[PDB]
Amino acid sequence: PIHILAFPFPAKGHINPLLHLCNRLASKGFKITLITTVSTLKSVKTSKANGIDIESIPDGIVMEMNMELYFKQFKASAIENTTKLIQKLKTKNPLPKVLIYDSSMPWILEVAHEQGLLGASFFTQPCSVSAIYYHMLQGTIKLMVSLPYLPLLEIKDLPGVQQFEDNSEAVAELLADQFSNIDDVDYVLFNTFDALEIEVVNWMGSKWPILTVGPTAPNYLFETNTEVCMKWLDQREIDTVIYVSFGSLASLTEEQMEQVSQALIRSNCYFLWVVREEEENKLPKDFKETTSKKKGLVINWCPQLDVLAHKSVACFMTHCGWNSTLEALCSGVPMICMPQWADQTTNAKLIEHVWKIGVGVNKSGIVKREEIEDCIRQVIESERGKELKRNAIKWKELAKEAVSEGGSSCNNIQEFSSSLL
Ligand SMILES: C[C@]12CC[C@H](O)C[C@@]1(O)CC[C@H]1[C@@H]2CC[C@]2(C)[C@@H](C3=CC(=O)OC3)CC[C@]12O
Ligand SMILES: O=c1ccn([C@@H]2O[C@H](COP(=O)(O)OP(=O)(O)O)[C@@H](O)[C@H]2O)c(=O)[nH]1
Repeated sequence: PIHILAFPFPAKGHINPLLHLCNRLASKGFKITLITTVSTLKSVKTSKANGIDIESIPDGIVMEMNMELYFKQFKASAIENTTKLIQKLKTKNPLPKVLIYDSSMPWILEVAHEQGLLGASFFTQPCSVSAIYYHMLQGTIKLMVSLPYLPLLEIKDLPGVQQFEDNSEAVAELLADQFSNIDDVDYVLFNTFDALEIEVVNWMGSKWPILTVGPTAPNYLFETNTEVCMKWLDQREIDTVIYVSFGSLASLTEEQMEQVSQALIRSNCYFLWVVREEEENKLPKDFKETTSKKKGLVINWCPQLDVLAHKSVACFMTHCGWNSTLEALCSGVPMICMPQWADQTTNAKLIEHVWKIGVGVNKSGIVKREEIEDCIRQVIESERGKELKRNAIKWKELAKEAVSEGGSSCNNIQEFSSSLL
């Protein structure tokens, strides 16, 4: 077999779409080794089914306390320790042939090439948002805005780096650095499909031979509480459930959590709300145990792909991370957009104004219950919500074609697989 190594940035929004690509490639007969940090592996609860090997490297460092310092420490430790790991893997058959690494770690290309491997950069954000990082690197823009093949943007629609305060400068450099060595990359992979963003993919394809391979999602390494979640959803009728999740990193204040809580209660809809276990203690005092009980399931993590695929889910209140955006679109699920920072602001603009499968909430800097309640009504009940559902069903059909035989993403994964020879 041809042996592929995969190195995500250590966060679930980066591990998961690479994991899904790895599962596809394992299906085609490739051997996969996934490289994770010690800290990621502590959270890994199921892996036997994948048949992929998992190797761990030290964390190398928490990162938000000083982004400029700890990202550089993580980079140096990752260079050193993936070099050591590759050296050990070169004592075993089949020898590794290619390293697919997260696009935010472009210096890993140098480790791939120094070890005799091909290097594939795996972008976990769409071409439209990645275009912004390239223009930042060219100096065309810095942290109304007109960029080629993107809709007119307000300042609020640009990737939100200002929210990171002191880390703002370091975060901006990191995002731009994703393109610093793109001419030397052996394979440029994007987790998107052409029909989603035809013009910016075409523009990008005139500069480098990019491979759009998305959605990579078709399944989980972490605890998803699958049985409880799917049994609860199986008790719900079609189009009755609001799925609420702010992803794996974003943290809402107690003041914001209460507005969300009251909005979901006052809405009188059924809701499944992922509140991560370290965020639980900010919910109103009796919410999880009694108040949420008549209409809601409050759970620390869920099988988001299966939840979004469930016919009972009427819409998705989301922070607009790209995986959650792409998953809802491929599932035909319209959204309520509550972006927090980074690319989420840009994603929310694309959801609402380009793909037209969601609405956005207006802050007052706290989003109020009645605003969230208005958005629920717009989606669940209003005629606007029916058009958003019809647009989402159209995108699902195009994503379906993309990953099926003859589709753009299936062909690109086939071209990549065949290039490995
Ligand atoms: C800064 C912050 C904020 C949430 C936490 O509380 C504290 C964090 O340091 C955790 C790290 C995270 C996040 C912010 C997003 C990042 C830039 C993210 C991305 C890399 C990329 O290519 O695409 C986005 C991973 C690294 C990141 O800086
Ligand atoms: O209860 C949950 C919530 C999220 N996810 C997954 O976690 C990832 C979140 O990625 P995203 O890009 O949306 O935002 P981030 O967590 O990076 O901020 C996605 O794979 C979701 O499907 C999940 O499996 N269960």
